[PDB]
Amino acid sequence: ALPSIQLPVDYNNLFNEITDFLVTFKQKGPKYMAMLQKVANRELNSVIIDLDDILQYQNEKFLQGTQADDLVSAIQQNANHFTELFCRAIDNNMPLPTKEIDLFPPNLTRRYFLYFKPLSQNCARRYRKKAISSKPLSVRQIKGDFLGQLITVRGIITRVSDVKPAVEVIAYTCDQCGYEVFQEVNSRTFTPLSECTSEECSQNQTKGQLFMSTRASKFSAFQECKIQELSQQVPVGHIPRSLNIHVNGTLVRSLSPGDIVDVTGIFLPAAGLLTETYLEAQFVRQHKKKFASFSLTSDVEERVMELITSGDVYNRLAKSIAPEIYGNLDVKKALLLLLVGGVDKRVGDGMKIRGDINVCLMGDPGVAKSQLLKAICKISPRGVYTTGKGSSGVGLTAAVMKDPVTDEMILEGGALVLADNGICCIDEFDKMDESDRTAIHEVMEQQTISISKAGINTTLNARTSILAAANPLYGRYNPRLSPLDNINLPAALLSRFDILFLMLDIPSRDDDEKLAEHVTYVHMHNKQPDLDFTPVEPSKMREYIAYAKTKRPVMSEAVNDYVVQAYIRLRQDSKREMDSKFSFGQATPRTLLGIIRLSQALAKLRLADMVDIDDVEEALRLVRVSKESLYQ
Amino acid sequence: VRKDPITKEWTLEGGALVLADKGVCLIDEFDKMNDQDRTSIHEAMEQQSISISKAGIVTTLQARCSIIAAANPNGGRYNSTLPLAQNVSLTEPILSR
Amino acid sequence: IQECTTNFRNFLFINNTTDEELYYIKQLNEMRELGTSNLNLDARNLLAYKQTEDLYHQLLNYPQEVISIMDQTIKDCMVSLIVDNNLDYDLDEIETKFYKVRPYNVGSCKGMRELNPNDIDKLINLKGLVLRSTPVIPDMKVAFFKCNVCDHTMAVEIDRGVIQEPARCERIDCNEPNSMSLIHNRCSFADKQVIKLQETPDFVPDGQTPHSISLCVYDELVDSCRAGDRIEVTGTFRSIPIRANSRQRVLKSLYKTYVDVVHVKKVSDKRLDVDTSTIEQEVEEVRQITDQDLAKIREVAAREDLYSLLARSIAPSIYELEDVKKGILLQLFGGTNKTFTKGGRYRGDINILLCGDPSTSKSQILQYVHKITPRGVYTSGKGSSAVGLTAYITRDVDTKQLVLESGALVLSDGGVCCIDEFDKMSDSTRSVLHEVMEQQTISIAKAGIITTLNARSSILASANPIGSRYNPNLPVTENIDLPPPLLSRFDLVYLVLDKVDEKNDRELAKHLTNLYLEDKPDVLPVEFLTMYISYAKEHIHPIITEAAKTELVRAYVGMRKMDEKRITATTRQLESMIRLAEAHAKMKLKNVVELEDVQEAVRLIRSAIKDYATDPKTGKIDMNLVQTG
Amino acid sequence: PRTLTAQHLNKLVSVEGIVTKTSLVRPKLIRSVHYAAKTGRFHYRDYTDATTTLTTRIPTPAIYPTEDTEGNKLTTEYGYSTFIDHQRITVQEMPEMAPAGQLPRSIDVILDDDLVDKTKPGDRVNVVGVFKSLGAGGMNQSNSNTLIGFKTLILGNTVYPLHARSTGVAARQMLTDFDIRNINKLSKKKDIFDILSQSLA
DNA sequence: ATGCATGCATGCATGCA
DNA sequence: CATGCATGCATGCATGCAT
Ligand SMILES: Nc1ncnc2c1ncn2[C@@H]1O[C@H](COP(=O)(O)OP(=O)(O)O)[C@@H](O)[C@H]1O
Ligand SMILES: Nc1ncnc2c1ncn2[C@@H]1O[C@H](COP(=O)(O)OP(=O)(O)O)[C@@H](O)[C@H]1O
Ligand SMILES: [Mg+2]
Ligand SMILES: [Mg+2]
Ligand SMILES: [Zn+2]
Ligand SMILES: [Zn+2]
Repeated sequence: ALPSIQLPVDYNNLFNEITDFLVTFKQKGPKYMAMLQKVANRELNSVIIDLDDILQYQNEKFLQGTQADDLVSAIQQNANHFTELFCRAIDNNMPLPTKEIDLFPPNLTRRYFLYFKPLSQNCARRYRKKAISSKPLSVRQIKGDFLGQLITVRGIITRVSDVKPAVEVIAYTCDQCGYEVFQEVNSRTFTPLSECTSEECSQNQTKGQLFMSTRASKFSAFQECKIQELSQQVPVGHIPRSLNIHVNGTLVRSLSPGDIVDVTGIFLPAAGLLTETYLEAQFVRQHKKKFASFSLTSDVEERVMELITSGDVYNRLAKSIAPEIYGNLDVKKALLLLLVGGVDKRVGDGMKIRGDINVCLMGDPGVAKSQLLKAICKISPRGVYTTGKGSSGVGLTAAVMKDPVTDEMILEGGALVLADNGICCIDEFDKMDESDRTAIHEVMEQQTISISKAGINTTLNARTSILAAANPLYGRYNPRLSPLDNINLPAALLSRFDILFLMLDIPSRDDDEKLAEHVTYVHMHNKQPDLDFTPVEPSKMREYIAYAKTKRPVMSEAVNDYVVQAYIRLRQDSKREMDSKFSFGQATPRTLLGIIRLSQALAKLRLADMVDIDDVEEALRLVRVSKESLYQ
Repeated sequence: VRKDPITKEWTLEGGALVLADKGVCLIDEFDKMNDQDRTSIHEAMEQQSISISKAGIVTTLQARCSIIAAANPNGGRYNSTLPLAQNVSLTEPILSR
Repeated sequence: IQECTTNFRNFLFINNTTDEELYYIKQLNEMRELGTSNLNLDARNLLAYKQTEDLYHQLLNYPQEVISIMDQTIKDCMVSLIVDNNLDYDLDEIETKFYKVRPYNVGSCKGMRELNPNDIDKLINLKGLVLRSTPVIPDMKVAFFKCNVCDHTMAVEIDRGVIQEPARCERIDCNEPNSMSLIHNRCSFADKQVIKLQETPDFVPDGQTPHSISLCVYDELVDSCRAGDRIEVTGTFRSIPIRANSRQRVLKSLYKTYVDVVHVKKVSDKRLDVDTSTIEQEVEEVRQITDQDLAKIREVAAREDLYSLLARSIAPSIYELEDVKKGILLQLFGGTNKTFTKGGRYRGDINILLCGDPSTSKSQILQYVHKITPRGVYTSGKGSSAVGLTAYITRDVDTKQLVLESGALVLSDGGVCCIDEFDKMSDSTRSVLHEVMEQQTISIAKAGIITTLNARSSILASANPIGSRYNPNLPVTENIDLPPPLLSRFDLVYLVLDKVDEKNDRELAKHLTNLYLEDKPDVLPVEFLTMYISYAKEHIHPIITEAAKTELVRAYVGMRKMDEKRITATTRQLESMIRLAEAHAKMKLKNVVELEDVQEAVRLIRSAIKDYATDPKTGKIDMNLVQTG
Repeated sequence: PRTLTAQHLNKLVSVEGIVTKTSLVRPKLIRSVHYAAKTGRFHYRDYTDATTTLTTRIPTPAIYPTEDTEGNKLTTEYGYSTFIDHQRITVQEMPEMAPAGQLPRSIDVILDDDLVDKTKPGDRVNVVGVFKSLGAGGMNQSNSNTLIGFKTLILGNTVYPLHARSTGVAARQMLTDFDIRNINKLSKKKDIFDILSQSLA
């Protein structure tokens, strides 16, 4: 019974190389000793191991000529066993708090969480060692052969739980004899201890009762998540699949629904021989950095300086949005101003005013409206794309649901809650039911939702910017009808937009040749024609817009006097046309607020603390050119 | 083809027209029927039989019964100025039997 | 323990009137004079005193022990005070009672969805609104056993939630094994209750939804919070393992969490006090005014621009709209409530409808009224249902049993319910209001429930005209999109018309633009206004005199002397006039309604629906006769 | 699936139908390894079940080892164990062949290892495998019932997707050297766009 | 001026947990 | 099996255009 087998591993030599690495490696003194010093001194609750460091250490030791072992390979194959080995070594080399403070299982004494960081690809190519832990895989490529290894999965998060306490080492106490018993837990359910097991109680005929002590137990933080496949990975004609993830320690709250991520972990198993699986998270990597995580590190300053000192930045950053689409310079400028936004305003009293810009594009067939909402949903770090048909109103706001992990009942949010602090690009705006658009009004104006159906009586938060696409009433434009009647949006909905462009397709033998040449060049060569313009890459553009969003310009009086005069001029000029029925509506204070917001955004893009008057001039020029196709 | 309240058992139950074979069917409020009732009565009065194709059961049943029906005219008052065919909702195919 | 009982003992616009006295000594004396047994303790008062600086932190980390230490210290101080002064009243009854301390104003929190496991068994504070409250649950503290062979009885005390069962009779004569039996009805019990709390968005990061908590209240704080109240609680953070089955004893690794309530605070500075007429048959319910605040109230009551100042102070960041502000102000006060014992019953609640062009600050006003009210829910028209406003039947997830819950219009009783998009709302979802706007009641007869429920609140509604914009080419009653019986209930109907005018255009443009010169910019502050309104609501009930009856009758017959081209006068305009006149009298703290209040009522009614600038024959607005003024 | 009777039990059969219900692929344990640090040695246990082999083998008492013979405690080595994939699918009679108005018949099929994911629901499939019987239809029990029988299923060893009209699977042919040569020869003619065009319908 | 056709809005049927 | 929410299908009503 229980025979024996021979393997090439050796859990003695590897532990020695572990200690050598952990107290002799340098990129200041030893690298990891300092991290342990911070842990002792109570400034760090997490220690992270970079496999690149281990690889470099063993490569250097090979250069020394002394024989060693392939530690990284051993970790990659069997990774759930090296966690405790590293914890043991870390518990035998810890220092004593240089600063001041104000048998038992070893885990009660530990206060730190060990995590492994996958092995990079560039280091692998540097030292010719093909890396298995840094190869992204789909949820459909993870099969039984991978159980027990350290791998990475690329996907999109769908559902996330709420952090909860999970007991790893229950503690008890005996009122009769005074001993302490410890029980380790590694399962979803457990049975507690009942009667004392000490020497004294054992000898005596009266055995005491034990009591759980909450304060002494080792409670950890537990969270669970679900990850799906990206549409670029699913095979032809199939449906995407899902996978589960566990998060324990100081990684909780590092995953939010809707985020495209690369997550590293250990693929571990859970009456039959069949078994459930899950990924124990060890390191997360976001594909698009959130704007509200920005810091002006030296590198990011060096990168933004080149853009600042390169002259034209407004045109450079507006020509770089969808560089395969010819023309539409003003449209791209207003869409670049969409990303930045104005400056929210609280008046200190119980009143607030939004600071985001809403934009609408109404035009004729085949003018590339959709392909610009698909590029704006990709530049933004938290973008969402939806089509008018495929929507329900509730599907945009919220509904009810129950959490499998815990027993709580939860409210699920729609696309407008996923896009919070982001752009919610709506295509086919005209074709969705008017009883479905009316839920967009409150989001557009108050940046909230109010649900008063059964079970739920509450409010949500949706700090979203809406980029809408629509078409005239009967397909193409009809010059005979009035501009207002040709479109099919009520006045109340129109007022809530700040920019409403009319992209009418009027043939002209001269300009169509340019479009034809651009498109056919885009097809013969897979890139855009111009050899003088070098568009800013999405990452460098996102980094600049993130730096710009930190400002909050104010206004002077020399600009206030201009703004008021322009508002009076526009609001007088508008009544004539509106009465004449050849118009677009009637100017309202929301027009003034939109002008102010556009000026603020143009000021921010310049990295300024004051709004110049050339910004209120650019804003007025944009709002004017918005309708300069109807006057062909 | 329904489910029995007590025995948890399926039951093939014909309507009143199949249950009144060799008898008489007395129908009240004959002018306020839905599509299903009109179709069933049409089949019964045409062929004196009722077909069914439901839940694996494909069969025909005998409905050799007489029909006595009561109804009210359009608008709640008979208008002698018009033919009877315009005072009632029933179409001609059912009113010719 | 000795250090604590000593430190707490010794611990127990600059001005010097009463700030130089022993604050807690007078409280201790009034408490022994009145028989009260609680001494609310402000934590920051502990942080102030030099000696009790560590104790603060200890209480923040070891609440359950420090609380008992404080309770024992307070009892000892009471005994020492009574004995030391040789006071006449007996010290025997005091020994037959118990005392407690209810600390509050503990270090602020950050949000219950950010607490980690290393915060268990610590003191915290939360703020939210109440949704449900279970009935009284008897919890056991003492068990009673009887001998079924000798009839001897025992009493056992509890320890951390377990009872010990005597294995043998304790009498010498009779010592039969396993002869004891528990007698349930002879035992002792305390009370318990569980309450759902929904946290307010004090802070919420990107993309998360609301979070509901469970709170436990014991002994004397039972049935003190209703459904809809906004409260701030201070209590302990706890964890518990949950049994996976009612038979099996295999515990679940994942632990539940809850909060033990030690203090609850209801009143808030930035809102009015709850109407006292709906809790007559029913913890600081209301704020208490000193004689110094009452002096300021009386002084303000005699100013020459009181009615203008009060209106202008509400929503100070809105421009003009003086008459809308006046109507909303009169809404808050309300009319006097009458109680009949031979007829029926009538109550004064003022419903207001706001119809006008887009971009006229209709949403901002409703948001202001929402934040300066004790109870009320701000629900738009799109996301509502007939049941979601009145009442539903549901099933809890920690019991699996049935229960009737409360809807939006019941959570707002004694307050104001705000409804946007009153026009983009269903015709059947809107009919449930018919009973709630004249009868102030909600009769339900559904499967297993047959009841009638009081829902005594007022309605503030905002609606757009058909076609969005208002065109004076149709009668007034056609621009609005409501049927007769629903539009008669509203006491005030406001028309908010836009009009292009360079003067007001410049003035409002300068107003709006003055807010962007700085990032953080005669108006009485909010707290004093709320205090004033609360006092007026609670204390003054004006009465109608014969001098006003003759004016009301004349004015109503006058409105009736004047088809379907406008809102024809019904019998509910007369009652609207009575209620508005009573509210106007209440604002000035008078106790008699006179002619000058009925006149204000009629003037405001006529000014609301732009009657001074309408043609009686065609019933259409003359845009030249409407001016902002 | 309609014509499969008790006459064919324990025989190699081929059945064609429509895939109606697939399952979620899961791993199955086939060898479990352990490490003992006190002795510094590795041990291993093996497991088996009814659906592993065709012949019948006396059941073994599957039990996961926790303690070594000497008493030394063991820890699992998840990375050195063995797991094999396992799926279960359901096949039904095609709508193109089932009689109209009658409820269809179904049969379960079990796949493992390299045949574990090759078809998707709603496809036309042909499975070659052994028709087997398992368990005891109350025979072992002293008194269980008199209205039950043995459970049956197919131990698949070949699966083929079939191409039909208005169906997900796409047709495909094997191209030989002759076919390629003929295609290349035919493509030289100048009227190719007309030859390939007049031959449509 | 009347009739027919098309589009929209109101209702019901399903499906659910 | 009743209650109440979200999807999807069906019908009847109103408006506009053409004869
Ligand atoms: N100005 C343009 N530059 C480049 N391509 C264009 C341009 N206008 C139209 N196209 C092409 O025509 C197609 C229009 O598709 P789409 O974006 O759906 O148009 P729309 O959404 O306006 O109906 C795109 O595939 C695009 O490549
Ligand atoms: N009289 C006014 N006083 C102050 N702000 C105003 C006024 N009129 C319009 N506004 C502006 O209008 C915006 C609010 O419009 P809103 O109330 O949402 O329109 P609606 O009333 O149609 O819902 C605010 O940003 C506010 O600054
Ligand atoms: Mg498009
Ligand atoms: Mg509004
Ligand atoms: Zn003991
Ligand atoms: Zn006894």
